Amino acid sequence: DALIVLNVSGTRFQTWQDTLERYPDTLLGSSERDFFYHPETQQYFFDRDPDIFRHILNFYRTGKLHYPRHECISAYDEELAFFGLIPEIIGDCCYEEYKDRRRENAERLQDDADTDTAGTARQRVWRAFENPHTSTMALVFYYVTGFFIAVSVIANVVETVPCGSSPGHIKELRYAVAFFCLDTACVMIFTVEYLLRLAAAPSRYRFVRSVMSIIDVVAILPYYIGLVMTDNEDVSGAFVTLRVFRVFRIFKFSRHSQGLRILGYTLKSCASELGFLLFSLTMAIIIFATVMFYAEKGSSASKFTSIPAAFWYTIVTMTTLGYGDMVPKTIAGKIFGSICSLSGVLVIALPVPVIVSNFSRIYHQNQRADKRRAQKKARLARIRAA
Amino acid sequence: DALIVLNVSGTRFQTWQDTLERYPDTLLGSSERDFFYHPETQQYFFDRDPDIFRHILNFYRTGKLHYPRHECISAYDEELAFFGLIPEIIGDCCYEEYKDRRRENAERLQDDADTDTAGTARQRVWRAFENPHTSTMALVFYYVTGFFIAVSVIANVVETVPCGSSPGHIKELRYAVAFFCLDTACVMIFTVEYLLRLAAAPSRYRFVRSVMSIIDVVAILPYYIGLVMTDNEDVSGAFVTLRVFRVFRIFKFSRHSQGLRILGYTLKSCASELGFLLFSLTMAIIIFATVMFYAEKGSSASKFTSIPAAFWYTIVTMTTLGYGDMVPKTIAGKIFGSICSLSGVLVIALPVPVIVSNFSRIYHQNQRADKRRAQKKARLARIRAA
Amino acid sequence: DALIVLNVSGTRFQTWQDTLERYPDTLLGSSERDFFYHPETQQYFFDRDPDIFRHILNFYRTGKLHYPRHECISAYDEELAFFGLIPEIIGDCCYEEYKDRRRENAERLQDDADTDTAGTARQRVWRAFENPHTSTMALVFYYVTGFFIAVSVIANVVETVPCGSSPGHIKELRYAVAFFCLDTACVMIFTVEYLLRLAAAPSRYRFVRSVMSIIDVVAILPYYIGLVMTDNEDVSGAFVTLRVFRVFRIFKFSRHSQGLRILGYTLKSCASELGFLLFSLTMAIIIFATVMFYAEKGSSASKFTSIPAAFWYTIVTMTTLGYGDMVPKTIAGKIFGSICSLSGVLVIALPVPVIVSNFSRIYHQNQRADKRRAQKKARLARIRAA
Amino acid sequence: DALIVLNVSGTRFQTWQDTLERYPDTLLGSSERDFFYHPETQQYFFDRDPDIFRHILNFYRTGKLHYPRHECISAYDEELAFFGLIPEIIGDCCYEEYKDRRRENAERLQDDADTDTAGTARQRVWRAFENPHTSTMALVFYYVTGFFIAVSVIANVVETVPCGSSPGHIKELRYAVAFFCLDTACVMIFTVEYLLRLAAAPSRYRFVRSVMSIIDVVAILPYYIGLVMTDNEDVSGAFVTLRVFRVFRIFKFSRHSQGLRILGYTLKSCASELGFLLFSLTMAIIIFATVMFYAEKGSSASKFTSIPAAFWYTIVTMTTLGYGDMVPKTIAGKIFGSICSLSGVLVIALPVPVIVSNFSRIYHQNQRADKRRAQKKARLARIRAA
Ligand SMILES: [Zn+2]
Ligand SMILES: [Zn+2]
Ligand SMILES: [Zn+2]
Ligand SMILES: [Zn+2]
Repeated sequence: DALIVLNVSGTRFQTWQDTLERYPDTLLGSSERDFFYHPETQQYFFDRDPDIFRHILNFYRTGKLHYPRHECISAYDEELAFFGLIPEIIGDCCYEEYKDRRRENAERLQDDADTDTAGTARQRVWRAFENPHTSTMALVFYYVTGFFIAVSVIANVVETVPCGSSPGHIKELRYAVAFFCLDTACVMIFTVEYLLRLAAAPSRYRFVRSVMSIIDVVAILPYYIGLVMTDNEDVSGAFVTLRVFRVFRIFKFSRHSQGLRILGYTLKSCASELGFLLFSLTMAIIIFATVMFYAEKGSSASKFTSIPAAFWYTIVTMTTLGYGDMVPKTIAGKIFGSICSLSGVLVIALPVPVIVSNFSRIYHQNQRADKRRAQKKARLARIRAA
Repeated sequence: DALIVLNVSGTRFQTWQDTLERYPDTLLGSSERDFFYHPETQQYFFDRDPDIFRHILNFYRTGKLHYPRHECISAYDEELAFFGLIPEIIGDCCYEEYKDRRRENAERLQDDADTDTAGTARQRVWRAFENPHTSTMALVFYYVTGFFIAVSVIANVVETVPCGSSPGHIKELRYAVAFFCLDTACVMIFTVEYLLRLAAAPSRYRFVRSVMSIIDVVAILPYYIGLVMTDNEDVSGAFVTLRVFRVFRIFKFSRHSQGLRILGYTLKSCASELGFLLFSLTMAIIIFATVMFYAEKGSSASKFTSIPAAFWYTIVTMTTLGYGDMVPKTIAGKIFGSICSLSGVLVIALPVPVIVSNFSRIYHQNQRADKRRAQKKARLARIRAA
Repeated sequence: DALIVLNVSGTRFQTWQDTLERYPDTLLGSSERDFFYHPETQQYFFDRDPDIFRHILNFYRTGKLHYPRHECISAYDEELAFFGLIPEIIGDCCYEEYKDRRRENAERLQDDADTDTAGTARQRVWRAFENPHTSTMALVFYYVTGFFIAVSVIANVVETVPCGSSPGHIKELRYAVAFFCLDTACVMIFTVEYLLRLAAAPSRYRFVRSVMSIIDVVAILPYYIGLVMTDNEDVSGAFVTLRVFRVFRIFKFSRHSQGLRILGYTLKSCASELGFLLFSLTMAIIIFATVMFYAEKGSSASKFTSIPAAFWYTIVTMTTLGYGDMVPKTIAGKIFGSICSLSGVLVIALPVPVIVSNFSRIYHQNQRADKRRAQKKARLARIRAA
Repeated sequence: DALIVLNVSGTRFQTWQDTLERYPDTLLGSSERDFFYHPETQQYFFDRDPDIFRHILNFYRTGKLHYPRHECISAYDEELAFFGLIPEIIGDCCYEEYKDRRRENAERLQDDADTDTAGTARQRVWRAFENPHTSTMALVFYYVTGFFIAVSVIANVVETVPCGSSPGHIKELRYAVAFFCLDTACVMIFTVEYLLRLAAAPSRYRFVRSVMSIIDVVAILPYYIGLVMTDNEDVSGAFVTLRVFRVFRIFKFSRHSQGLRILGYTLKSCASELGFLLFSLTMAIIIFATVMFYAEKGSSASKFTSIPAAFWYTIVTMTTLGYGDMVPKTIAGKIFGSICSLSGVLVIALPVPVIVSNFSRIYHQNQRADKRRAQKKARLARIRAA
């Protein structure tokens, strides 16, 4: 029939009734439209902003609703909810960018959700060795356990040097019981700290099933297995394995290193990429080892005695090591080793970009989170000052 | 003469008649302008959005039409078509960004075109081994053929180890007919699966000409060539080639690996880059091999006996392998090897960025496509719930 | 006193006279403002767009003029010029982005300036061997000269292989005059082609001073120097240099390779980066060679006989070659070689990102230029069809 | 009760009194609102821009204030201050981007603060050797000291070559006092230049504590220590250390090289990243050396005599050097070396992206600063020409 004016605050909008009444489910398609009617002015006064109302009216005109890139999603979805609209009908070309903006905002939302849980006898000491700067004695425990881990690692390394603990002489007086005593002490502090952590843990199951607890137990257990086995003499064999397993104490530094935890998280995130790396690596290794073995099988004194023996050459060449203990001597072997070097470079460089990008993005998340916390504290102080 | 008002819904626009009538081909330059004339108000009421109409009026003023970056191209070209305008007259400085936006949208358009073709006796089994999760027995076939490929590869590798199938003794009782039996079995399942795929293929030509079919046939054929040739005795020579060709069975994993297909696609896309890599690599190799041969020709017992013999040194040095079996002994040879290492590093690193970028963009396309499918399903469910 | 309305087409603007008259140099601060005055409406009707006029009025209010990022610079500076404003007074925070947009547009401007010069007896043949697809016989010359370059390179490589041109026997009948004849032929075609290019060159100075002409002459001249020197017997010495210089014929492929020209351009652009690479490389080499020599000087039979002799070890280690012909034997030497490997990796990786970025940006310029040409042709055809 | 109109210049805005009076602290919530009241028009005329006033009114409606991305922050915070608002209440989703824009602008602010301090007997000569292009004799001093550094480095390198300064003969007449004289001269110019710099330095403490002064003193002092020690005979020992320390004179080129200073700054900025690199590197080295030693301990004549002896193999393998003087001979050793190569590649490549990004961003800062200075000079000249 005619056109009605439905002005937003300040800027006026006018449209035909039939277009406005196409969708009766929304606020503007129902009796709420008649509710906003004003006397002697016939203007539907909405106390909102006109920019989003432009898109709302555009959605009313066509069957398509868009999303302006240069706008705040909070205001956008506030105007959507206020006008009885849903975020699931905003086209498809604009829908993906809207989802990207929503996920970027939700990242901050769950960051604040993790922040606000900051906050009783026993668990107090659990709060001690959970943030090293909460107290002074907790920091003392932190530094003491770090020093003990370091001294244990250093002693384990030094135990094998000649004239330090292994004699190079024949009949002269150089072992040390002091190394055993130092190992006993280090294991004592390690197990005491682990037992205190287990006792102070609010949830025994969550603590025990955690990666750090299993790392601690696999670091401390070898000493106990060794003392148990000493009842069955000191025969070699598994003794070498027990000696090897003592290097796992260096993994306890992940409490003292944020970078170690970031690297663990970025290795967890790229599990598919590392799996593809391993699969393509072993596929290329098998192919090139087979080709190299069959090319170098019939030499004078070739070290390519089998495909498993060619695995060594293939892995040395693909990583661009080039020890030189196994080199091809035939034309075909040389050609295929030349191809193998470049192909291994390509295989290795395939997922390194993804690993780098994930590590960089996690690192940037860490700095963005700490910067957000600091700036939020500063803003709270500034707004409290006024 | 005067100015006429041609207001879009809400916001008014006014302009002189002569400017509006410069182009009679469009909607607003013809009798359609008089059609929209309203009585007692002399306002041309267009039920569109004002933002794009601003650019339309700007095009009417000058001979130049721009494109706003902060807008939806669907709305933009809808307003262009509605007002009798063409997308081929939107300047040149804004034209390229418009084309970029159009191609980004068209990417989603053909993605939906590939999605909507999801969807009868024989071809049903073809649908079995085309998406492994469609049925339960199809997944059984998938895992069975994967296991058989793996066991064939493992047997081919193990066949060459001493004391496994090759005797290291002289007169003691170690070959195995069991290896031949396992090869017969693996080829049996491989050819049965390939024959079933060929029979169930809707188009025999498209299936046979495909890369996967030719890979399967070149993997299975060597056994048949070998059995045919056994009628002509078991003389060596091509027997080594037949043994080598058996490693191609590992290429059948590209059905089981999305990463292998992505790598194949990104190698296809970068064909020019790989060609340039090969050309620059061989050019540098020829140059440096010539220089190194002429610098190291007159040593005591130099292994630089010819330029082809210096190809080996050049390719080892350019890839930073450094076996050490061929090292320069003269000052000129050392200088040119030092230059050769860095130059080869540069040559290799020239197209690796492009290969990395293409692989990353294809990978991102894969995740964006699967995310779009999942979010479209979720949006359909949500809109069905209301 | 009061406020005057100075409405742009459609949207109205009102401001006080004193603010509008602050700058009399501009169009709106002078009698042109009174020129636009309309009767019985007191509205200064400007037939422009309101968005840029908002920034113009903002500049009139304060002493600061901004630049909207979401706008076309062509429209922006058109409104600046139309209103008597200059682009040199648009603040400083917005000035840099304005300059970036202007340079991005000017890049297309000079691209079109290079395009529009596409376009007589002699110079016609110069147009033959300047774009290979202009004619059919020019393409024949292109392929013929490419084949001759390739055969010359292949002959130069093969001339040094034993039993091909160098006898490995003692008294049996294997030199070849055919190699000399092939060299004569290749030099004949090379010099004929170069002479034709020089004759057909519109500017002899520009052609001769060009890099391609000097490459061609240094490739062809060694044969003439050799024939001249043959009058002074065939004594060795410079004969090796003449043989070496024959490999420069492979540089003529830069006509046939766009990638070679792109690499040359990106090496020219990064001259400062390559200079810094060389400087830091030689600095690190000197430092580490001195340290390694003084650490390894007093070994049993060390090959570290001098700092120049340690240059070889340092350059081998810094590039991660590791030949193994020179390895440190002392603790200090091992520590400093371990540091040297990582430091050389860092030094090499310092400017590789810049070289990669420059090569990628030049490559992207090439594709963007060809895409722009193709899309401009398509747009011209489409606009001619209507 | 009713709605009041509070129009900004041109575009009108209307709102209810209760919403406008929610916050009395601001300009519009106090008697300043009544101050702007106009007679016979009841319009609050604000001579500002409407775009930011839209966000101001939106903040008045809700309890949330947003920030438009497509706007100048100078105008934004000018409108915030003019209307009695604070930048600390602009939400949180828009707050972070606002802070990013503020820091980007402040970067230019402190760049201009460092620029404007450009600007008396003694200190004049200090201005001589602080910017080499200020005068002509200062440039002469710059080139003279560069030449003397270069000749000192060259002499130090050449002093160790056989037959140059070290005799290879037995009884024939080849040392040189000329090398000592050249060293005396170089130290003379070095100490004269350093003394002049110290005398002309406005602040002796700031100059002495600087890195360049300590570099100069550690470069010049070894000669004086040597002349002092010559009174205690010429016994070896520390003589080698004094000879080694003479290579530090090459560090004086950082005055002559902007890239050296940029590299120093980017190493200072990435101190945490280099610390993490060192920590992860030594952790991996310890782990892999322990495993390799225990795997290769029981070979025939293995060089894996201890974990410290396996440090050499681990660091050679992790950097992909591969000298080949120590190679594993057992299956376990080969497997763990194969893992070690890839793991070392990962460890090395972890912080190289961050180092590259920091160096690139510092380099881009340098070019952006010099470009800004040049364009500011050009703009000043252009505005002076009008
Ligand atoms: Zn859209
Ligand atoms: Zn434009
Ligand atoms: Zn600005
Ligand atoms: Zn917001």
